[PDB]
Amino acid sequence: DSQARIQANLRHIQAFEAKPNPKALPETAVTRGFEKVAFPKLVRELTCDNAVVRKKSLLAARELLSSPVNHVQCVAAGATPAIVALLQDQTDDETRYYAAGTLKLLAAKEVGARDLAQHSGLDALAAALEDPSEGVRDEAYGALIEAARFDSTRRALEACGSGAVLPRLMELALLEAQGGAAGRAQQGLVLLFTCTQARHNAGILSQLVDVAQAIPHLAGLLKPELPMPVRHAAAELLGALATREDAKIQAVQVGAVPLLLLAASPSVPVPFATSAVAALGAITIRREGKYAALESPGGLAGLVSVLDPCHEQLCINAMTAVSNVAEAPEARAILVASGAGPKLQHIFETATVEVVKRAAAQAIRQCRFKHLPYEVLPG
Amino acid sequence: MDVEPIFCAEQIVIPHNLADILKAYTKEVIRRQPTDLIAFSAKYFTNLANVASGAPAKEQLRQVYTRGTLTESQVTGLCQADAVVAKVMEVGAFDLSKFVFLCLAMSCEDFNRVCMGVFDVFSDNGSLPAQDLLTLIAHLGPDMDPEVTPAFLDAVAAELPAGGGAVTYMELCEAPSLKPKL
Amino acid sequence: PIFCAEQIVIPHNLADILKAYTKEVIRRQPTDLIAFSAKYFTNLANVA
Amino acid sequence: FEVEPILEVLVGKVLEQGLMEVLEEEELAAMRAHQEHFEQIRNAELVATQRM
Amino acid sequence: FEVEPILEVLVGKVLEQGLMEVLEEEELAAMRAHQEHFEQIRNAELVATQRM
Amino acid sequence: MSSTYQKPITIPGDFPAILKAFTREILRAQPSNIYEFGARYFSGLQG
Amino acid sequence: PITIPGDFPAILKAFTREILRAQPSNIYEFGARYFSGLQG
Amino acid sequence: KAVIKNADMSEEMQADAVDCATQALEKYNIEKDIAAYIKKEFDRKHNPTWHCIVGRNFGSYVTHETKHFIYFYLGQVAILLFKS
Amino acid sequence: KAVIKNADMSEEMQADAVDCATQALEKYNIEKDIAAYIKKEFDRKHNPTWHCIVGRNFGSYVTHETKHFIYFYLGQVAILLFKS
Repeated sequence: DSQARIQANLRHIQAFEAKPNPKALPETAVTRGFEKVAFPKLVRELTCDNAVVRKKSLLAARELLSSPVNHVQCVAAGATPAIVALLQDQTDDETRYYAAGTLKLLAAKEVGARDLAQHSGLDALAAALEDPSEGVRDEAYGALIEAARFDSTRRALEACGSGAVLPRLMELALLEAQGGAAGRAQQGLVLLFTCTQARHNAGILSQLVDVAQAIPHLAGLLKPELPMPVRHAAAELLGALATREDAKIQAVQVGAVPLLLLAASPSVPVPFATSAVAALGAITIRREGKYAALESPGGLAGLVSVLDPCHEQLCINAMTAVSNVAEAPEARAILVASGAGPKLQHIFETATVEVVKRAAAQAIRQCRFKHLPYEVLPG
Repeated sequence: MDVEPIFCAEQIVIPHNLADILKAYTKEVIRRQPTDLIAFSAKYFTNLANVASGAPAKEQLRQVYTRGTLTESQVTGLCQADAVVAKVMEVGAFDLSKFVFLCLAMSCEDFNRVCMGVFDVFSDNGSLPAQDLLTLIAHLGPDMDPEVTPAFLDAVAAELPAGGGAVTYMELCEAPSLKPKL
Repeated sequence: PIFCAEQIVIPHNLADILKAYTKEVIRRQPTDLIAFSAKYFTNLANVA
Repeated sequence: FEVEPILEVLVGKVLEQGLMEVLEEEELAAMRAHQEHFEQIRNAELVATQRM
Repeated sequence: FEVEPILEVLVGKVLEQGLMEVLEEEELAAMRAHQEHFEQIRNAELVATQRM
Repeated sequence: MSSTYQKPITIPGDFPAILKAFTREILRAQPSNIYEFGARYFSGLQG
Repeated sequence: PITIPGDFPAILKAFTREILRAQPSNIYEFGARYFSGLQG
Repeated sequence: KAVIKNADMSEEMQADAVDCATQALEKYNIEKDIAAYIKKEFDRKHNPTWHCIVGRNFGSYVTHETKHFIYFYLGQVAILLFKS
Repeated sequence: KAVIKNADMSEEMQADAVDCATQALEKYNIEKDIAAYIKKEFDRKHNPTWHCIVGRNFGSYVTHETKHFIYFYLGQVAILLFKS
């Protein structure tokens, strides 16, 4: 092992070498100062004079906003105004892309969303949604969607200027009308749906339904030609809007009951089926909904085929739709003809989830009644 | 975030985007928690190289999970929606037909198109045996789609030709108890 | 000999209790928060 | 000065999670009580018809 | 010996950043899933109450 | 569901400061049992 | 229980050493070839 | 801010020590890099040999030549510097 | 026990340093005292100049006279011992 020994001794000589000097770093070099020094340094470096420094500091910030502690210290140090100001720069599109991504990372935690709202960041994202670039639009959609997880952000989106959700839906329709870009449309529609689930949604619904005339647009975007996630988002948005009675009336008036039934079959991906049958359960409250479900060529057969103990949300949606439809006089005879009786009996008998068991008992009692006195609920 | 020690010569230059690649690779390793990291990493990097060059392995993993040696199946899949499955079956030429049948079923629109694809893939020339088609249909069975229980299997076997004999597409479309399925 | 930030120990059973604690408050929404909180914590101690 | 961020993080978690849970529990309780009220009305009507 | 320091610092930095990002992403996605699960139950019971 | 089932409930308003102070004290003290420390702390805080 | 695999730091250490030694223009296929070769 | 627990040097040289410590804390992450930056920078100008220790938990016993020594806090780090 | 992270001395000198440190660790509960004890014993044992730093968190850059340097851990505590 002579060669190994000489290599070891030579390496030991090269170890204690008395290095000349730490030559000075270039101006375009970023680093993390020991411990807390980095967070104040970043908010300074985000506002330096040279562009490449600001971009690489944006990357460093995206690194620095992962852990909750670093997020808190970086947002308290005053990062958000710098990031939104960099976003509003229109000279270089790349910086807009990285800034939108950085804001998506920022808005994950509660404090990030609240400070983004306070510093008028939601308005900046709404403006950026129309950026002629392509990746930045996806990043902005993702950032808005991730910010909308909190009710406070939803309310701030409700009343920010005059129209914010309205031009969002307008842009979704515009981009689906020209071309076939489906990711942006689906992201916008799921963002709109997350807005409708705000606790006090009276303003959010009123705006959409009244001014935007969303129902005919969604009925046009429910056709089987469009990609399936687009149909999923449109069906879920209709199901959320249909809480209002005017929404029910207009939905049946434009149609859209056959199209939702077209999505009910035991050969379809679960999320689309769940959304379509939930929207149907909402619509069939109105009389016109029940007779439009009975009038469709393959409606009730599909609705009874959907019933299966697994795929639980789909099963309960189908159960509610059956309970709604079976209130009609003729519909009962069809449902008992299509074997809904034993199917619902099995679903009630073998299940243990309480909410679906209650839906099953209600559906069974709803399917076997012919007189106004109502028998006691099964079980 | 640049990483630059005080004493490091210019002879060693870090390529840009190395940090991001190792970022992603480490995240996937942490998520998956594999038992053999070396072959896992080989498979991962082959996957990403193929994907960037020009979605085999995501679909392969989904099909393997749906089904409920594997390296060879993954390699065959990554080197190839019915023509590709047929090519994979031909390169297999034979836990090797159940995977192909499940991958054809999951991509199918309905039961009729599923049966047409089964006839196309399980045997060429436009026709296959009658016990093989029955076994391929029973492969779905419970937990995949209802109305495929053993009773319907026996009924369809009775309505079909003999086991040795061949069953075409038209001879199966008009068979008893199979028209209700379509 | 604590000398670094990460040295501070966050107990496993802390946050859950705290959430339960705020639950009770946001159920009653009282005005004498200190008195009710003292009563509640003393109850939990004496029963545990 | 060093324990402040940990306090902020844990307190934010506790507040938002507890508030969300209490709102949702209350909302479901109200809806299910409404449904039970309607069912009680229906049962009383059944009893009246049986009495007649 | 000229590549030892860069190697060691980069390896550790990448591993730590990856673990922190994975934990944060898992928590956020899981919270989103809980919110979605509550949102669907709420809507179903709303439909039932409207029918009654 | 706009207002009929959704009853407005909001944080008592002066709870954040109390909770933050309690969290600071529980972190610094590091006791064996959290319940006992909380009981004694709030009892002393009241009077 | 989300931990780093017990053997991963050394493997990533070696991979970093080799990729910094070779200086490739395609890290993905480099990893493919490296890991395939080490596997055998 | 600089809380100079124990210094044996002149005012200007102390101020330059604090400035170099600030630059080292701003530019480098790990401890030995900061120590080497301080030591090499004070080798470059002041006098040819220097010794530095940056940390959070330590107290040395040295033999410094008079007119050159500092032991002071910057941020949350203790920096000990002396020629010998 | 004792692990020598870095050494630049003869085996006998390193063994003597480890022995000095472990002997110090059974008398002094304050760390400056360990530094003082080690510095005195290598002061009288060898050529009079020496330097010692002890702690649980520190990073250094010391110019040390050739053939004389060590950096090793006892228990949980690191010791850096060198000569100018």
